[PDB]
Amino acid sequence: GPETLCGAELVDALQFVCGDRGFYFNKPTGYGSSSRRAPQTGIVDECCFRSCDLRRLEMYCAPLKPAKSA
Repeated sequence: GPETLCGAELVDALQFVCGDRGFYFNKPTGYGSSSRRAPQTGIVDECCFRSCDLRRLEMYCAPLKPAKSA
């Protein structure tokens, strides 16, 4: 929700969600082929205003064997 996870904080969030286990960023991107048009919400914005976290983000951290609609 409305709390700015920016720079270090967004890395920290993404790292605990996937990072240390796995990763593939959605910068403001969509996986495989979709452009900087915030398709999969858009990491930068979803983090640095919307709190990218454990139940808000994993869908664009690494959706692997752990894959979730949050």
